[PDB]
Parts: sequence; structure tokens; C-alpha cells
Amino acid sequence: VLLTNLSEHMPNDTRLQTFLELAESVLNYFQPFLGRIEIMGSAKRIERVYFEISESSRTQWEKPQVKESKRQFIFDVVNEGGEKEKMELFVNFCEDTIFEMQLAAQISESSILTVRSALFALRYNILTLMRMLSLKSLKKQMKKVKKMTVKDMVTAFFSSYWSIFMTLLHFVASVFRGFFRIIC
Amino acid sequence: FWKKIIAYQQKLLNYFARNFYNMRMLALFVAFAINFILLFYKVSTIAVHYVLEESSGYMEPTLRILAILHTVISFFCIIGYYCLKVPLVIFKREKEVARKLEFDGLYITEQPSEDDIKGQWDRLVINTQSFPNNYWDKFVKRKVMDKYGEFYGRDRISELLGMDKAALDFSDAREKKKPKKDSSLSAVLNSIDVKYQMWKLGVVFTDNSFLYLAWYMTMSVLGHYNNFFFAAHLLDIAMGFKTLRTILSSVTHNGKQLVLTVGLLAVVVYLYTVVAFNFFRKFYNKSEDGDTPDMKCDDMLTCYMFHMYVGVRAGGGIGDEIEDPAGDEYEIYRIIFDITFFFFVIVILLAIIQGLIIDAFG
Amino acid sequence: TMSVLGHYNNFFFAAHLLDIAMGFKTLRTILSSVTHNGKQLVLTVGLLAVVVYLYTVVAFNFFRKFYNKSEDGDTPDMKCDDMLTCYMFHMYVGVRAGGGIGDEIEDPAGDEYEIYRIIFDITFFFFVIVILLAIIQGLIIDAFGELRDQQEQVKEDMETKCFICGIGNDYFDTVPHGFETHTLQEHNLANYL
Amino acid sequence: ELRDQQEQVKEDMETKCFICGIGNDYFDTVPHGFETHTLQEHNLANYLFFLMYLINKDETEHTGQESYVWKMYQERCWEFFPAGDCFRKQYEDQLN
Amino acid sequence: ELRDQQEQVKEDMETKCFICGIGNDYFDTVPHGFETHTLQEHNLANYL
Ligand SMILES: Nc1ncnc2c1ncn2[C@@H]1O[C@H](COP(=O)(O)OP(=O)(O)OP(=O)(O)O)[C@@H](O)[C@H]1O
Ligand SMILES: Nc1ncnc2c1ncn2[C@@H]1O[C@H](COP(=O)(O)OP(=O)(O)OP(=O)(O)O)[C@@H](O)[C@H]1O
Ligand SMILES: Nc1ncnc2c1ncn2[C@@H]1O[C@H](COP(=O)(O)OP(=O)(O)OP(=O)(O)O)[C@@H](O)[C@H]1O
Ligand SMILES: [Zn+2]
Ligand SMILES: [Zn+2]
Ligand SMILES: [Zn+2]
Repeated sequence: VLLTNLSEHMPNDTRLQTFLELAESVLNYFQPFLGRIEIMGSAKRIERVYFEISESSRTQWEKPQVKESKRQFIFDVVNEGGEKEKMELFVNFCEDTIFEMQLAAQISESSILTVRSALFALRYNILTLMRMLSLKSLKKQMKKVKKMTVKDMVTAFFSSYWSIFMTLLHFVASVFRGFFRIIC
Repeated sequence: FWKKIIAYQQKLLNYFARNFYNMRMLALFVAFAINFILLFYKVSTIAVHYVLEESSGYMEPTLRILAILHTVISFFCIIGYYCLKVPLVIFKREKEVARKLEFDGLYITEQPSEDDIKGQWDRLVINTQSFPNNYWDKFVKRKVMDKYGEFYGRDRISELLGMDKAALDFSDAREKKKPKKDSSLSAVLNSIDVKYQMWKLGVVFTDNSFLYLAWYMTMSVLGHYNNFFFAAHLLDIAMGFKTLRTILSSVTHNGKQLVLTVGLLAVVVYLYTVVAFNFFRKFYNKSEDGDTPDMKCDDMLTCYMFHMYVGVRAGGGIGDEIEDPAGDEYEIYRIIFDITFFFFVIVILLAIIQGLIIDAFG
Repeated sequence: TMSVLGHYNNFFFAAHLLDIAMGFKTLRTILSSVTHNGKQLVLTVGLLAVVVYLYTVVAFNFFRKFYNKSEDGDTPDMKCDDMLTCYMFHMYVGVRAGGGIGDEIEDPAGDEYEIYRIIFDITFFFFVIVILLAIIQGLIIDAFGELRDQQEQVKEDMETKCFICGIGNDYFDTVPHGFETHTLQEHNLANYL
Repeated sequence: ELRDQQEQVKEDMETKCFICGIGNDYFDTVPHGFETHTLQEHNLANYLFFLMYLINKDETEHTGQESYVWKMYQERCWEFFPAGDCFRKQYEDQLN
Repeated sequence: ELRDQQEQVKEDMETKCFICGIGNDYFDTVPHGFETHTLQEHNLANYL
């Protein structure tokens, strides 16, 4: 807190900056807990205030119920609330939220199958397609096709994608069968 | 030889990639032509046949030719998609996984959520030597190696990324390397990266647009077994034109609200069905023959089906389609029943649907 | 030409009542609500035609028996024994029917296709009668709103910033009535003309 | 109307600071200035945490600033909330 | 349109002074400056 205050009140100070990177680790550890606000101080002058925020407080604030409460409060004050009572409403909301947070902390006492089946179907059907492409008979087809033809190239070129489409159809059918097996 | 075949195959790939969109339009046009011809079937009589009532007599060969052409065009559209759009999908997936590796350590420090199909499937492409084939950054493995190797283990990081340990310094010291002939078929089969192609095929199969085009192809094939399957290709107009997409956005923008409104209507009609089944059973005789009654509310399921199917579709609600309450001791209660059904179901909920559509427009 | 033809047949003078769309701007305000989204209206009509064609295909393949529209028990009048006849029947009758095609075809109770035909009728009512017509009304209402918004935008621009120089009224209003003085004496577009 | 109310809430929150009311145009002279101000300098969550901290802290252990804010809170006087002013506006000459 | 007219009236009254027409941004440099100006300095009720 001392180092942060010094840094914020002397932004341009090389020695203090050097001390900052010297103390970088501690500041990084204490960053979630160091809370800053600004107030209209007793000297008729805006002042920075540094304080401590507890881990329990941050967790209770980040609970989704409190998030929904904050959203509703903001909606209310923006729409149906004026500017003269805005801070009074904000303080009332803060008090109610703080009580709810403390009560929640007090009472806090102390698809996978589908994804796996889809991955298995993908692996199996693609390995079948790879087995089809890579064979010891591929050398035999190649020795047969030592002679090129434009028509032969067109036929093989089309057949590769026809095999890809058939493999996709097999994969989709496997997906439906596996889904039915797991749901039943 | 293989150089020539690669050149001609590249020509063919580029031609299909250039003409991917023109032929989607051509397939849609052929689908309209097929369905316009389909408007000229009739049933003729055992087994009944579907026969063209053609005055000219030319329409049956035209239909056969158009069906064959539509199937061919759908196949070529799949090919054009694979040449044109698949490279961008692979590029984006490789970019995503590379950035997640370097800037998040998704496999070094974190792990996939085990319910994420993409995160679990992307494990395969990391080990592949040709991992960033489409993504420009060819140094992602080295960047991850420098970021995490010293702290997380320079051996396991290399094993995870599929980087050779001693090949680098052996080659730097004394390479002792020889050229390989491209004509060797076994050499080419070793050169092709099997695991990377497996991962790429998985990505393509998971891709939504490719699945849509495959469904289009399957429907085109089934159109030869039954010509009326070509009507399913008229659904392609929701994707062919942006002007129709503007209209359909007014429906899909608040689609979840529309579905929830339908469910709420179902619940309200169920409550009305409960009330009718408990109090107004006598009024649900829907038989004109005075001898045999046809009671639609003697069973809860029958009463709910009757309400949902008839009262909702009726202009004035359920009161239009059930026996008049005049003179009955439950007359006032049943009048309230009918009026409230009309006001809540016919007037308000349908108004909610229209309001959702109009608000989507706005 | 219509006025001349009115002498051969006096009812051709009814075509001159179409001149009200051009005589009055007040009727033009109303008709803009239709013509503003006219292309969307036409495309919606076409989409309705396509959806009804799909429903016709389904009925022609599965629900032919339910389309007997003859009261005389001797001679049937099947409206779905031909694809063109079934499509005309659907487009002409089911679309105009309050509850959809289910109002005008034989009741499905007791049939083995009862659940499928109930789904057919309910989905026809929901998609054709409820949604697409709602799309038409929404297009008209949105045209009303868009024309209104355009008018208020024109008014807001003219009242806020000068037409010629584009400087807002905030700068000119440091002098009392400064904006109106600038826009009526210094930068008047009428003066420029 | 419900839609318009929601977009109005969003527009207000994105344009001007909730506490001081200064628009994002002033703060955005520094890159990411508005988000820095609304997440580090004038965070309403931070103000709620400060009220919690003051309430939980012993009265005899308050610092001068804490005692000032605590007294003002006890009389429910909200002048300590920065209204139309901030650290940056106060120290424009020295900070810039 | 009636809704929009009502919110326009509300927006105008909350943003700028009825008499002088100066927006609330100038007056709010002082805390509660706009309400002070519109209730103590330029009140239309006071003018009446
Ligand atoms: N360059 C400009 N010349 C004239 N008016 C301008 C110019 N820039 C802004 N304005 C504004 O446009 C408005 C003029 O409105 P408009 O064109 O309807 O004419 P008018 O004087 O109100 O009368 P009329 O309705 O009979 O034409 C005024 O509010 C004026 O301040
Ligand atoms: N005093 C303030 N404190 C916090 N946010 C403020 C403040 N003034 C304005 N804002 C703005 O309000 C927005 C915060 O939105 P919101 O309250 O929804 O929280 P969030 O951080 O976006 O997340 P969440 O939706 O999970 O609550 C930001 O755009 C922020 O700039
Ligand atoms: N010259 C002005 N005189 C008074 N109020 C003004 C003036 N200019 C702007 N305003 C604003 O108009 C609003 C006054 O609203 P309104 O006329 O409804 O009265 P009110 O005090 O809110 O109460 P009531 O609704 O009971 O009349 C305030 O927000 C005020 O800041
Ligand atoms: Zn000007
Ligand atoms: Zn602020
Ligand atoms: Zn004033």
C-alpha cells in the first residue's frame, strides 16, 4: 500500500519506478487485495484511499446471485432513479449487499459420453479411410496406371472425394447409432 | 509424370474453387426447375404410381437429365467447398490452437475441459511435424519451447510438440543427408503426414457448412430413388439469398422467446384442460350421431390434444367448438372459461408472437 | 387512353380512381408504409409459396385420403390426387382459412397417421397463418416507424447544425438567437440559391 | 419500451462514470482511460468493499480519512463521493 | 410516437435549462450544479 501510494502520487520518478520493479512480485500478490477509491477529502481536495479487500468478500461479490442483484440495482437507478438520491440509493444497495454477502459467507460452512463417442467415431472412420488410401495394393494400382490419361486422372480425382463423402456418411451414421445407444 | 499429374490436379482444384459459388447458384436453379416439373405429377392406380401428366411428352427425359445434373452439381459443389473454404477453416483452427498454446499453455499448464470436442480433437495436430501448414507462423513450436521449456521441462515440452531432440544438433554438426526421389511411391507415402490429415479430416467432418453440403448431396442422391426428395433442396433459399435472410432474421432474432412463448401457451392450455376435465366434461361431445357420443374430454390426454389442436386454431377459442352453455347451472363459470381462453390464448399469446417478430424487425 | 375507352365502356372510368395515390400526399404517407418494404413483402409472399409447396408435397405423398371435398358420397372430389391441384387447393384455401389447412380437410381422429397429420396441421397454422402474416404486418409497422425516424432525423439535423457550414447550434447560441440569426441571415441556403 | 430501457442503461454505463458522472470523452484522452478510471479509480465494487471495510473495522482504529468518511456516513452525508471531479481533473497540471 | 414525445420532453428538461438553454454539462462542474441552477437561479416557477 505504501509503495502504491508513492507510485500514484509520483508518477514520474525513476528511482521509485526502480523500486517498483524490485517489488513487482509482492505487488502482484497483493493486487487483488489492494482496493482503491477516491473521496472528496476534508481539505476540499480529491484524495486516494487504499484499503484491504478480503478473499471471502471478493468471492461473495463475484457470486452470480450478487451479480444479478447489482445488474438489477443499476438498471433501477439508471431508469427510474434521479441524480439527487443516486448516492443514497447506492449506499442502501451497498448495505443490503454487504449483509447478504456476510450471511452467505456465514452459511458457507465446512455431455462427456457424447463427446467421447463422437471422438471415437471420428477416429475409427478416419482410420478406415486412411487404411483405404494407404494399402499394399496401392502400388499395384500405380503399376497399372504408369500410363496417364486425362480421363483416368479425372476419375481418380473424383473418386477421392467420393470416398471422403462416404467416410463422412459412415461417421454420421456412427454418431447416430452411438447417440441412440448412450441415450437408451 | 507425377509432376504433370500434380499440375493438372491443381488446375482442376483451382477451377472448382473459382466456380464454387456459380455452381451453388446453378444447383439451386436446377432444383427450382426440377420442382416446377414435379408440379406436373399425378397419382394413378394395390400399388399406386406417380406419373407425369405431360402434354408434350418431353418432360420425363428432361426430369431425368435434370436429376442427374443436380447430383453432379452437388458433388462438384462439395469439391469446390473443399478446395476454397476448407483452407480458411484449417487456417483459423491452426491459428486458434497456436495462440492458445503460446499465450495460454492450454496443454502445457492447463488442459481441455474434457467436454470440448475441438479442444480434445486438437491434441492430434500438435505432435504433427506439419502442424502450421496454413497458419503463417512457422516458429510457434520454438516460441512455446522458449516460453515453457526451462520451467516445465525441455524434454516433455519437446515430446508434446513433436520436436526431435538430437536431430537438430546432429544435422548442425554433420548433416550427412541425401536427396530422395519423388517417383518412389513408398517415399511419397512416408512424406505425407498421416496424423495431420486425420486431424484435418476430423475438423472438416465437424465443420457445419461441409455437413450441410453433404446433406444436400445425400438429398440429391435420394431424389433419384424418389423424385420428391428434390423438394428438400428448396430449403436452400434461406442460405442462397441475403434478402430472404433479412426476413428470416425477424423470426430467428427472438427464436428462443418464440419457443418459450409456445411452451407457455402449452402450459396455459394444459391448465385449461385440467379445469375442463374436472368440471366441463359434458360439453365436449363432438358427435352429430345422437346414438353414439364422442367425448373428447373423458381422458386427460384426449382433452389436452383437443384443446391444443382445435381451440388454439379456432377464431374465438375453445368456446367455438364445444356445446353451448345456455341453461346450464355452470353457465357463468363456463362463459368465464371461454372468454378467458379467448383473451389469454387467442388474443394475448399470439400478440406476444407478433410483438416478438415486430420487435426483432425494429 | 382510359378516358377514351370509358366512352366504349363506362366502367373504364373506374381506372381513374387509381389517381388518388398520386393526387394526395396524405394517401401517399399511408401507401409509403406498404411501398417502403415492398421488396421484402414480395419476397415474403414467395417464401410463403415455397413453404406451402413443401406442405403440398408432404400431403400429396402421405395425406391424399384426407382431401376428399365432396359431400355427395357417391362421387369423390379429391383435391390432392394431382400435385398442381393440391398446391392450388393449399394456396387458395388453407392460407385463407383461419386455422390453416386443417380447417378444410377430413378429420384425422382414429387414423394411423393421426399424430403426424396433427403435427402437419398445427405446424401449417403456426408457420403460415401465424408467423408469415406476422412478418407482413411487422414489415408494414416497421415501415411506419422507419419513415417517422427519418423525418425526425431530418428535423433534428436542421435544428442542430447549419446546412452549409455544418457548425452546431451550440457555438452560435453563445449570442442570444445566434443560431437562427446565422441560419437566416448569414448562411441561408435560399440566399445562396 | 423494455428494449429501450435496457439500451439506455447500457449507453449510460458505457458513456459516463457511475460515481462522478464525467463522460468517457475526458478520460479517453489517455488510451483505455475510461476503463482504467471505471475499474481502478472509481469502481462501485471498490466503494462497496470500502463500506464493508469501514463497518467491520473497529471505530478506535480508523485513520483520519477513515474517520472522516465514517462520520459522514453516520450522518448519511454523501459529499465525500466525488461528484463531477476526480484525481485526474484535480491534478491535470502535474499529472499531464 | 407518444412514448417518444414524452421521453424527448424528459430528456430536454433533464439536460438543458428551460430559460437560458445551457446544458447540464457546464453547470455540473460544481456538484449538484444543474439542480441548483434550475431550482434556485433560473426557476420558471420563480419567474412566474
Ligand atoms: N443554411 C440554412 N438555411 C436555412 N435554414 C437552415 C440552415 N441551416 C439550418 N437551418 C434551419 O432549418 C430550419 C428551416 O426549416 P424549413 O426549411 O422548414 O423552413 P421554415 O423557415 O421553417 O419554413 P417552411 O416550413 O415554410 O419552409 C430552421 O430551424 C433553420 O434554423
Ligand atoms: N463506477 C463504475 N464502476 C464500474 N463500472 C463502471 C462504472 N462507471 C461506469 N462503468 C462501466 O460499467 C460497465 C460494467 O458493466 P457490468 O456492470 O455489466 O460489469 P462487467 O465487468 O462488464 O461484468 P458482469 O456483466 O459480469 O457484471 C463497464 O463498461 C464500465 O466501464
Ligand atoms: N428553468 C427550469 N425550472 C425548473 N426546472 C427546470 C428548469 N430547467 C430545467 N429544469 C428541470 O426540470 C425538472 C423539473 O421537473 P418537473 O417539472 O416535473 O417538476 P418536479 O420538481 O420534478 O415535480 P412535479 O413532477 O411534482 O412537478 C428538473 O429535472 C429540473 O432540473
Ligand atoms: Zn453555417
Ligand atoms: Zn468517475
Ligand atoms: Zn438557466
